[PDB]
Amino acid sequence: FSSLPSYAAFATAQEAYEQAVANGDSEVVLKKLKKSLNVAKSEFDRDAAMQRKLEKMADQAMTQMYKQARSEDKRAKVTSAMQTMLFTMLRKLDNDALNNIINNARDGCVPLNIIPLTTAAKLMVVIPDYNTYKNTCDGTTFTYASALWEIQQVVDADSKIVQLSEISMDNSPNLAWPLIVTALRAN
Amino acid sequence: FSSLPSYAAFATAQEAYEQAVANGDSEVVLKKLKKSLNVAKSEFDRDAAMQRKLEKMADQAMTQMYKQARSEDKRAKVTSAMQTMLFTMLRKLDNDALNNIINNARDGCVPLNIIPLTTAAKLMVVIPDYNTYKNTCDGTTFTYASALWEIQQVVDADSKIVQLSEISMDNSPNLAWPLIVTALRAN
Amino acid sequence: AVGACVLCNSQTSLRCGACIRRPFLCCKCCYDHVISTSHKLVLSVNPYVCNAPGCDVTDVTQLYLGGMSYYCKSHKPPISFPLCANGQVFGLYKNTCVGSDNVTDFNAIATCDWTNAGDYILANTCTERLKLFAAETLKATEETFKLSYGIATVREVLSDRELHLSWEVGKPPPLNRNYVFTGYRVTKNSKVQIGEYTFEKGAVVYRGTTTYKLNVGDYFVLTSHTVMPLSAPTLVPQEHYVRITGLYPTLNISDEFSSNVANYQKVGMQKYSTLQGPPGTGKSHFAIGLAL
Amino acid sequence: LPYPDPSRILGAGCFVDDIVKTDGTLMIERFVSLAIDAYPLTKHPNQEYADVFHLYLQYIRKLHDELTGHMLDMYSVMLTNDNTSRYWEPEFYEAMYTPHTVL
Amino acid sequence: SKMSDVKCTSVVLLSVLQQLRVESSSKLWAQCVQLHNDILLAKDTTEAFEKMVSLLSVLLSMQGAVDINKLCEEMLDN
RNA sequence: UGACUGCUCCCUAGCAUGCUACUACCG
RNA sequence: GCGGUAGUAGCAUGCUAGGGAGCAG
Ligand SMILES: [Zn+2]
Ligand SMILES: [Zn+2]
Ligand SMILES: [Zn+2]
Repeated sequence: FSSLPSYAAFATAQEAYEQAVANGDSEVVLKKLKKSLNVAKSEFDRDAAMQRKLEKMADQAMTQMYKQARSEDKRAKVTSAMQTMLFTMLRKLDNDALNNIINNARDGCVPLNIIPLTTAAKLMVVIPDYNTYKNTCDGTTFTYASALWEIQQVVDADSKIVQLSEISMDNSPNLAWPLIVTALRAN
Repeated sequence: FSSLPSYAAFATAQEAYEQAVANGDSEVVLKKLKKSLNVAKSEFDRDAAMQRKLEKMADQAMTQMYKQARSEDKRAKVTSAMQTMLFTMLRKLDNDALNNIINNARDGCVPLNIIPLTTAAKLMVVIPDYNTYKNTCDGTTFTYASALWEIQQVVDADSKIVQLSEISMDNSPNLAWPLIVTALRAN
Repeated sequence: AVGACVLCNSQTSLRCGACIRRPFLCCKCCYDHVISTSHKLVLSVNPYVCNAPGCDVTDVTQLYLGGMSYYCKSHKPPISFPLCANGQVFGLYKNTCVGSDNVTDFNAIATCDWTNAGDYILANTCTERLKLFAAETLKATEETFKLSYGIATVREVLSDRELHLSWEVGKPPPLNRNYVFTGYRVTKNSKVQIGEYTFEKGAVVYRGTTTYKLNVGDYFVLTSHTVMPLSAPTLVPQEHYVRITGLYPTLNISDEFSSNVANYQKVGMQKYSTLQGPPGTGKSHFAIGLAL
Repeated sequence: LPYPDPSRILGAGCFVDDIVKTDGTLMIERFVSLAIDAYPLTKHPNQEYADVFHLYLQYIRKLHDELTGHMLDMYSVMLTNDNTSRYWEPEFYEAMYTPHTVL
Repeated sequence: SKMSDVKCTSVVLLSVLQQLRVESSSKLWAQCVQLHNDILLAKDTTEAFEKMVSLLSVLLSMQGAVDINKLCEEMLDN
């Protein structure tokens, strides 16, 4: 309140009225002793009820503008994370076996369900039981999707390496059974 | 209440306006005094309501604090507590099978698998000492989990097939006593 | 987080923020430790900080607790009470507080380098638990200063017994390898087993304690754990036991020692004992004696 | 009036998700929102159903005596029971099934 | 009564067994989940006290993990 | 790891209205 | 004697936001 431009009048009117109490004041000067700090006090309160509103308004943009900054800084951290993805899932397209089906296409459009089926290098087979295993993945090589795949690893549900000799007809009760066979393309 | 700095105004003015009717005076003096009582009374019924709100407010922040500190000691001690809960609850059930496999597995006779409920139901426990064997099983009969099993094979530490006739507080000090007894359920 | 102010034996929940171990101080230690010593930071179940976008006034100085959080002066949502007022700091246990008459404990030990003679001599006239805390603060200051040192590395593999090592440039480097350097290695981005190496001689001659396989770029730096709080005194009051009851003495007695039965009976009727023994003063063969 | 299955309201106070209701004093609002659902069981002709509501009003009071008695023996704090007694009285919940909506 | 005290001790028995990382063997966690889901659906206190022996024996066959002696001399069954 | 909707209880901050006393100028 | 005007404190209502929790499909 030490810089409000209505402190001078209030201060002076207080001094004139209050400080001059000991001195004999007649009933005519008493009006000046009374109706001089009055009105001035009203105006000061008016000069303080507007300052309090300007302060709050001000401290509602120095908070709503930190939030406009925060979000743009964030908008630049996700815009650079999707970019770092769509350029890492691209360096992975064996562009000899992929430009060989987009080319044999009538216009260059192909179904998406035949891209991993004809242009992939690895196969993952998930097998529930032993009966399913001998009709799908018997031996070290097997044919699927008009191709030939050679087994490379057989992990299990626990993710521990199984060998192709632990898989018997009677040792089967001793394996975590969802078995995951990883195979590579041949030729 | 008391002890508030603004309290020596609702005491002097309260005492004055008070005594003022016995001695008495003009209506002017009475009005003057009342317009000092109310002028320095609002100052009391304002500084003893703000406090009235701070005194209860304080006792809330210092209660959320008590909750954020008991709920972090209730979560950091989960392990130690649920094991105590379980054994306080296992004593109250007063079962017979449950109170056997617990006493047996405190002196040493723990199992090596799940206790099966079928009729073949092979079992494997580890008798640590001769007294535990003498109390539990006599002959070819074994009592465990309030059920009777028939011993089908006894095995010392490595693969030492003990015959039931040579384990008798005698030949007994000469072996590796953590045995692995195999049995099958009865009926 | 409800520890204990053992500067008063008071049970509290605060702790000095910018302090060595961040120990538990009551409402009467953490009141005067902050005003004189500049530790304008206290840590509670939640840190005493501003709670409004961007604020950087974090000093439990005149911070006011209102609206379920600690606001500040500069921007004023005051409508509340200050955190530090009436010879106390706000927090749990604000009523059950005792106080300390030795004000300048932190004022003397939390600012110095934990090496002055005066600190040590006034420490050796303290109680058992305050000195336990002083020893834990000595271990903690050693470990804190353990991460303000240099790091070794090898970027070029050379022939055996002739390598080169640079430590650092322009910083204040002697160390009696007392505890030797076992860092861990790096090849491209992950950690690789290296083992433990010993550097004594030192182009620069290298000795070998055990066979290893140097790789390119292997770093060496020491990581040390933090000493956990303990719950037991160091010394014990003197209290002679009732008798030697509860023991199993043996019929046979040694005869090459002429001071064996007397000391056996003494330890039988004595509780705790300390001596000043040079090497070879009973540590060699008397342990077997009391064993048999 | 609609009323639930008693085994659903009883079994919702016994089985939860930690720190939730493995300590009732840290959340007494869970049991005021479960006694609102159990209120119209007080009108049931079966007296084993009408007891599920009086069991929830007796536990909310237990969880309040503890809370205002656990912050008086470890921290010298004294809570005032003014405007807390409404949650173990069967008139705060009766007003949720009567017309002339409020709030 | 007695069927509600067994149905609450098998909820605390598969939480002790889930905090000991028995979830990392999916050949034994698949039996413990079947002995706990079956006790909760039981309708006799003679065929739920026998799946509580199989389920409890999983904890007593896990050696070091649970200190049985300390936990039984802790103001409990002696 | 934790979807889309709807209803509802409790606590805190802000805005306007509704009967009063206090101020002060004005009638 | 009364009315209007501008601040200040105090008690309830509705609405707009944030936070925690409960139920239903
Ligand atoms: Zn400090
Ligand atoms: Zn203290
Ligand atoms: Zn702020």
